[PDB]
Amino acid sequence: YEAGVRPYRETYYDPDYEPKDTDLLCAFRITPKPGVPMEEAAAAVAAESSTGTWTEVWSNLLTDLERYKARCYRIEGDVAYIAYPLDLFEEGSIVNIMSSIVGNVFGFKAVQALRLEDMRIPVAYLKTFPGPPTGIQVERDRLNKYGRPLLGGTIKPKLGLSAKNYARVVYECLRGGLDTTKDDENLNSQPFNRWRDRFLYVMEAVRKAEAETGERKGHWLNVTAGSTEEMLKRAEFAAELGSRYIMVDFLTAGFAAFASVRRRAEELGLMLHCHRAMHAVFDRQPNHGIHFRVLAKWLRMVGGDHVHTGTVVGKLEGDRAETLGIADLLREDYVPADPGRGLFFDQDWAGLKPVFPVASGGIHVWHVPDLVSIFGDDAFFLFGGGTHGHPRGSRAGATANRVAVEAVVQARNEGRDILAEGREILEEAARSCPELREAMELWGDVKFEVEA
Amino acid sequence: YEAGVRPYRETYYDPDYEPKDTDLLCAFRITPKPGVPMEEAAAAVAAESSTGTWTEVWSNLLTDLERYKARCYRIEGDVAYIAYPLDLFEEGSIVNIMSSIVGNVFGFKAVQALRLEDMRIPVAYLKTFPGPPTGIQVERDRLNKYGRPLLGGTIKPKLGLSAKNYARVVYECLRGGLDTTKDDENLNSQPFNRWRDRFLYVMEAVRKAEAETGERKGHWLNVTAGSTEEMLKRAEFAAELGSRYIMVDFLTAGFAAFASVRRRAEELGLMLHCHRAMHAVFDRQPNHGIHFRVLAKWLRMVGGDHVHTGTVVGKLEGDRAETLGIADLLREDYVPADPGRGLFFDQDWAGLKPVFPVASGGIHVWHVPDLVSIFGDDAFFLFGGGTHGHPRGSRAGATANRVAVEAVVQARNEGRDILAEGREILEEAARSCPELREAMELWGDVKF
Amino acid sequence: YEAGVRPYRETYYDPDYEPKDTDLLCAFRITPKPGVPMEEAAAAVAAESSTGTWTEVWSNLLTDLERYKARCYRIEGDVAYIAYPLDLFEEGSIVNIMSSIVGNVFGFKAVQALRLEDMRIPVAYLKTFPGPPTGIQVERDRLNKYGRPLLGGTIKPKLGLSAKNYARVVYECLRGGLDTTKDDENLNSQPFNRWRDRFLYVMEAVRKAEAETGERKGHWLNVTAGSTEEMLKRAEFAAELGSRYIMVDFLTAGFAAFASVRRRAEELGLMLHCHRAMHAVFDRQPNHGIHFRVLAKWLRMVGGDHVHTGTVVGKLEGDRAETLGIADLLREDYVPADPGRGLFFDQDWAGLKPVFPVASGGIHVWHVPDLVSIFGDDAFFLFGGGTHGHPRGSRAGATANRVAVEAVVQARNEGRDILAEGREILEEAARSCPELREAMELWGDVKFEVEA
Amino acid sequence: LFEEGSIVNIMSSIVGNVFGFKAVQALRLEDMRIPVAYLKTFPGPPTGIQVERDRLNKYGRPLLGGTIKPKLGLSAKNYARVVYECLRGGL
Amino acid sequence: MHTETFSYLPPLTDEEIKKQVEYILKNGWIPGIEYTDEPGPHNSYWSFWKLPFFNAETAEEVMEELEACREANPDCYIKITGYDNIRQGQVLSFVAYRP
Amino acid sequence: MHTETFSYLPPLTDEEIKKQVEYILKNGWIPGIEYTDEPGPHNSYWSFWKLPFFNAETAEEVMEELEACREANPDCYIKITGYDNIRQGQVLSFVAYRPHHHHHH
Amino acid sequence: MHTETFSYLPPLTDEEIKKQVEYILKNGWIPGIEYTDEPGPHNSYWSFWKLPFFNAETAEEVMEELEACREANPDCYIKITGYDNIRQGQVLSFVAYRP
Amino acid sequence: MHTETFSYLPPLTDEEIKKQVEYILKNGWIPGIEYTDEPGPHNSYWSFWKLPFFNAETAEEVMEELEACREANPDCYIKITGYDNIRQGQVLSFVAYRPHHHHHH
Ligand SMILES: O=C(O)[C@@](O)(COP(=O)(O)O)[C@H](O)[C@H](O)COP(=O)(O)O
Ligand SMILES: O=C(O)[C@@](O)(COP(=O)(O)O)[C@H](O)[C@H](O)COP(=O)(O)O
Ligand SMILES: O=C(O)[C@@](O)(COP(=O)(O)O)[C@H](O)[C@H](O)COP(=O)(O)O
Ligand SMILES: [Mg+2]
Ligand SMILES: [Mg+2]
Ligand SMILES: [Mg+2]
Repeated sequence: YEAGVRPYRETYYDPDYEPKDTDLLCAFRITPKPGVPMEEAAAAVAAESSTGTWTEVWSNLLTDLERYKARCYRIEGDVAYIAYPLDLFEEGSIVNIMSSIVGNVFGFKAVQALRLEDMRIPVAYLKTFPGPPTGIQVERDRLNKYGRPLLGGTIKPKLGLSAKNYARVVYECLRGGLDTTKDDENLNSQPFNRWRDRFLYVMEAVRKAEAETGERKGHWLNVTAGSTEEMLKRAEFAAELGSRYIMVDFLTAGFAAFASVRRRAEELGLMLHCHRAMHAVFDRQPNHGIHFRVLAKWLRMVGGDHVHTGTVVGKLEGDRAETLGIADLLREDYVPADPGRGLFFDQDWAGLKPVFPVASGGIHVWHVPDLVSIFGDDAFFLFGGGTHGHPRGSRAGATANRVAVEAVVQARNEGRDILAEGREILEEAARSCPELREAMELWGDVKFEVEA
Repeated sequence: YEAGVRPYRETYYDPDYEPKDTDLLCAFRITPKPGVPMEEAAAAVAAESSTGTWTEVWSNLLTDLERYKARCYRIEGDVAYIAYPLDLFEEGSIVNIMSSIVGNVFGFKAVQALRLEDMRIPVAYLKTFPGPPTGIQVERDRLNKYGRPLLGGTIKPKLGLSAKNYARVVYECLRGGLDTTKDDENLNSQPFNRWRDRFLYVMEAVRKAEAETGERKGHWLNVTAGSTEEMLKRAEFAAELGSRYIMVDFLTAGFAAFASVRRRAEELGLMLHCHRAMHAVFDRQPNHGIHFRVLAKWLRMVGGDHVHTGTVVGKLEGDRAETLGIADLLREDYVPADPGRGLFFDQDWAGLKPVFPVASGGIHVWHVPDLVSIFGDDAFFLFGGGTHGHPRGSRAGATANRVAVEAVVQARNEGRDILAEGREILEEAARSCPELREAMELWGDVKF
Repeated sequence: YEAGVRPYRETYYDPDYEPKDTDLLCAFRITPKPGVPMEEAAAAVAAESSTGTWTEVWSNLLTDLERYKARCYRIEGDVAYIAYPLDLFEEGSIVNIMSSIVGNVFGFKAVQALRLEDMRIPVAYLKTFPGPPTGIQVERDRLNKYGRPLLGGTIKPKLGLSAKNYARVVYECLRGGLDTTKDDENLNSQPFNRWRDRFLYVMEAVRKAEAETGERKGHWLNVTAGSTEEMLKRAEFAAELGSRYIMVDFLTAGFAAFASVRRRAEELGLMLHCHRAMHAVFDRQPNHGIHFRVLAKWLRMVGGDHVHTGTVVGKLEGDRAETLGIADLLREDYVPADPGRGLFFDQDWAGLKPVFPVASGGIHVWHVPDLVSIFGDDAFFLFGGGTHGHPRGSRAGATANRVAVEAVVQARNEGRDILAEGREILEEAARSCPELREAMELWGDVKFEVEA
Repeated sequence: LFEEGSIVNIMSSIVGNVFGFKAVQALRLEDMRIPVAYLKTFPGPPTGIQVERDRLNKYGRPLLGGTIKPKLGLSAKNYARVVYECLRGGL
Repeated sequence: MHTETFSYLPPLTDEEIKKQVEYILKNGWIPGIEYTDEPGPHNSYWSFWKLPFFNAETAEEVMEELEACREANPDCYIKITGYDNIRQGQVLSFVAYRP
Repeated sequence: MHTETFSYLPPLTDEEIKKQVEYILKNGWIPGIEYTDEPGPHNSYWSFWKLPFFNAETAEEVMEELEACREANPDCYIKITGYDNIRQGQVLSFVAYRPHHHHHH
Repeated sequence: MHTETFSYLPPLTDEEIKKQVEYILKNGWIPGIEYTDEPGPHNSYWSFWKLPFFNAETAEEVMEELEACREANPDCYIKITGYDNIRQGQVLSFVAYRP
Repeated sequence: MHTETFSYLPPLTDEEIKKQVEYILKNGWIPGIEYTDEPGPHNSYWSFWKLPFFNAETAEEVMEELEACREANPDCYIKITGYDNIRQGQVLSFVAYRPHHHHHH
């Protein structure tokens, strides 16, 4: 055989290649090292994420690289399109997808920056994944809640609260009108608040608030822990206590343990709220990393019942157009491409259940019209600070947010323009709800910059 | 030894053999290839379902084939009677019975068509089986229902309803007077309706109808799944929820997994409804396959608490005479031979519990006189479309079907001829029951 | 709503419908009851295998029958084509397929005979199944056997042999040149031969024959039993003894227990031989039933490593054209349609492993040229009677069959026409193999009628 | 009348109370005909003569054995010494 | 509250009840009478009024017991039963009197 | 006793209820009416007031049924449902009438 | 090394061997010959010399096969077997020739 | 000691071996040569005689390597392999040379 180094593009750049319906397709925004032609940079990514290395090897001739190699089949602007054959991937394993597509290729000297914008998951591979165990429609049925966004909120302070105090705040929130409450992503089991103590007291609060209000309630008990066995143990205790929900930080825990917990959740009849803690480490910058829409596809494939999607108008960054695309990728059965939203491929979901978007972070009553306009009914709106920061405490704060959502929904259904009349609708509702007026006055000057 | 091919007849045809009370006897309907005599075709079936093959083997002399071989001992017309020594079969395994008796002999070039019409299961082999986990008598005692056929009905549309909407239909049916409702045979766990959601919602409906009516209720929750482990998981959850029933498609799931579920049902205190989905693939045509009465025997041996038997008068095909014989096979302690019903052998049931026949498929109120006449009290009558198809919905339809049954039972018990007066009995009952009148008017011109 | 009976064809016959790539498609040969129009017969099959019943129900309006109903979209001759939406089926469950497609529709008064000829399994549903755990190429690697059909044989008498005698026959067969031997489908655990006794003694024979010949051997130990738990127990003991194989009667045991055993087989590192006992109950007659090619697709989906396919020339019925189609459906990655072979649809296997065809039943040395010509290398040829019926016993019989296969292979590779020269090739080889001459003389006048 | 596979049930009926009645001052069960249909509910020996001879590879003679003596009082190691001597000598 | 067999028909007259008793006797089954003030799905063991009438020869004998049980327990539900010792189970059970 | 969607707003007038029914119909969804004296988290199945109104064409037809139900069950909570058979999910459910005792505690 | 039955007696003469074969035939059992170069507790499948002599009529026929096997395998242990297909087991097995 | 494919036929002549090598090449498969003194069921990896002959064009080139291997390892079993990189499976493997002691037991 012919030993020696060859340019990657000789084997792994093929602009004549026609992607197959079974191919997994990636859109990489590539910044080559100065002096490296784009075609060689793209071929290096294709080679070193599929079958190739830096020099020719005799063992290449023991297999059919025409069948197994990835190929950059199109370069447009700074975006390289790369097709990966079906047989390269382990069925049902997001971990394996990551190990190929983002394993080593982001650290090559020849490619100074690399960002995965999108990924076309082919149906043949998609259906080796189960998707969410519950889904939007079944979850609404389990809750008996129809025709409005659902209300939640993170208990605050993030850390430092005892289990008993933690449950008191939960009780006040839920009995005041929130449908749900949740552990902070970083609240797991700690000296000031051990998880068994929290789980027990919180579920007493959930049951009491449910009986007193007459509406079904939940609390997203965080099972996130240092090992998979510990997370599974905390999920079992949540189910023994009759909780409708558990919560998992699917990126900090990681996808292998995430898949374990999603399997156990369905076995136990639990709905699985997924927090995206750590995602901004990967997806903040537009020149290097992985955009959240890719993480969101992987999330729905494994089968989270909800995932946070951003608020656009809140304290954390989130572009309106990109967020609308993410919501579609999470909720719809088929999503056409639209690079204006960063969707470089269409995505078919072939019957996998839809995921509830969850909008959280720095939002209060004044944001409700925009949030309803962005997400429609099928979303959770979470008010943590926006509940407990009410001048009269968590119960009054919960009532204020619940009334705000219902008022905006009512007005929309009547035919009013909730964007042009958003503020007027809230002011009308405040005439009958002092808690809402107090929230509106407290936070009337609190805004964050927005990006379309 | 003497190598070479011999006719099967020389070893496996013995017209002087007297069957033993321990032998398993088969009645095979043989259609030989042209030019193959009936004695050779029968011997080929006996040989290739017991000990023989196509050529003589030296290893035959290592055992006593006189002890182990099956023998065709009598041929009447195109029916060959074959006797199988007891030692040939694995205790308690229908799977093994089929592996010998219907394993390969249905595909031989020498036999153009073959049908197993009946089987004499010896008492000695029956005692290796547990039979139904509940049985008719214990089931009536658990339900506290005596003196009438029991009412049921498949939820419709077969598929496409969510778990929550599905149980709404169940609630309306049960509170309207049906004793039970059931998942369709093809409703297992699917994207539009997952089994955990369905089991939970259905049992809320069941409990609610039981409290409102004061009569014990049940729903036949289908645990049929792709693996035995998933079937057992679903049974466990039905028991956790307090369900009196589960359901299994015993032919499509298969006899090995059926046996697993039947054992677990008894451990969990669950009654077991059995659906015969797929039976018509091979029990319908008179020239080839396995007759349903054989399937019904295997069903009672493994242990189902009910099995569908047909309606005769409904949308699915069924022979009245055969159905009456099958009903006895499922319910009686001893069933004598009867050529006029296709019962080729006397069948002793060795104390095994009896099985409820279930009549289902395209039936409505006008069929009730006939159905009561055919089955008597020990049967379930199922109205799916005949309930939900009522002009005013499922609650009204259930009431009509419960009233019709009770009215016909009363008339029978008073000494009336329910066939000759069936119309008058129903019309009389309809004077006090508007639901029944509306059902009679809707389906008065619907016959099969 | 409008109660009352309507003809099935109003809702379930739609010749304008365009099948989707995710639809499961069936080809039914239909014999209506005289006086029932074909269109109504076909609509009845579509209705009563998907969503419909015999009268309109109010609850139909609680769902979208346009999404869920099956539809007969084409009637050609006596064949009705029916499309079934993806969402109707439980992922990974052959049992569920059977429950819909063949559950009740074969027993309707309006349809006097019905035969399922073929079924198009869509990729979206196919890939919810794992396929074979081993596959042809891995199995050849595990055996270290390349370039020829593989040799096996059923131990005879079918029943009546003690465990020790059973193992003696196995020893003689394997040390004489057979690659494998097998339990008869109806040998499970019986008074004359209990399974633990057989498993132990047989594996002693397998190990001894392997050591003495120097070639790797197997015996297909039958785990078929009355319950799933018992079958799993016998598979565990087979693996503890170091057997490379187990055997299961997948139709008599049934598909739910079959799936259980295939899962455990892979976990234990066992290859899974599948016997099709009972298939002729379903597939013999051309007017009513299920053709074996449908059963063969389901077999490969669950994941049998081999399945019997027929011999064409042997004692059991099997048409040459239909058998060639079955072999393609079992071994190839994509199989185009060909109604001349009974393939009414194409079938894509999207990477599922291939299954070894197994040709068995009434065959002897004279059949080897035809068998090689029909199947090529990737098949097992089984000689039961054709081994133990040798005038000198099982060892001599095994040698005769092994030499016959190798001789025919050698001649083929050299460029000779093994059909026109089949008999001459065997006669040449017999000059150097007395065992082969004795087999040829014994069975020279034993033939069965053949159908193209 | 009998529970399948249970000798315990047989004894509970056949020899349960009837040996202690005032009306019958002595009673001996001489024999019992076990019907085939009840025998089939039992598994019988786990090995059996034929399979045992095949496991031992011993054919054509009675097999030799012997109880270690003294019945009680021997330590484990001494016990195994006697065993060793017996077996190496032809038992 | 419904009471199982015949509870979806108009309440039975004494003459309709006696015809059911005649049906029980005609088939050689044993008539009986049970009563309770706690009917419902939880109660499987209603109070026996005497023992099952193994010696009953005529339906009038049973109606006399029914009327006597009626008079002694006007606050209770009263059911007629028929029993078969061959299948060893009740073959008919229906409420004849409601309080 | 709160009753889910809109129960944190002032009780709806007939005009406000009709606008919500119009919203259901404008979108091609199926309006329904249910009632119960046992509202609460453990009751998933209120009593149907007739079947869902598959053939309803105007909001006034629905309001007439609401009045009928309200007059027949003055002691019951009564809710309007809106069903979307495409998603097979309720798309709007709210209580339109509460019994007198609700408001006089 | 001992070789089981008769191994604790002096090595058998041809006449004593033939008497054992006669015993096998007189009882209707099947005589056979097996041989190996690896005797010991590990070996339960000695090589068959031809098949079990199902058609053997006299002891002399069996002794002729024994001598032939002895001549063809002088370095092997050779045993006489007797087989009963009724009990389906070997009823006698002893070493007739030791290398 | 049998050696799998063709080991139940008479030992192959050089002409018979060459025809099998031609069969490998005609089909576009890769011929190889391996050798060992430890043949048997426990040895999956014989010693490579060079790498597989990816660039072999004629059967005679392969036979020359066979002669070279045979002369260098007269005490070893030597087998011809045929590899199909499309299926990534061996498509024909057979022993072409056995040491002297094999045939003189
Ligand atoms: O920790 C927090 O900040 C929150 O609890 C918000 O608390 P407040 O409601 O008091 O702001 C949420 O976890 C973030 O919104 C997550 O961000 P994202 O939803 O973007 O993943
Ligand atoms: O799927 C069906 O058709 C049914 O639900 C009947 O529905 P309807 O009550 O609406 O007719 C039953 O499964 C069939 O009766 C089974 O046939 P069999 O009882 O002959 O096995
Ligand atoms: O039981 C038998 O007849 C066999 O053992 C053949 O024995 P012989 O080799 O002695 O004929 C096989 O199971 C059949 O070939 C199966 O038929 P198919 O392969 O068609 O399923
Ligand atoms: Mg947080
Ligand atoms: Mg059904
Ligand atoms: Mg067989």
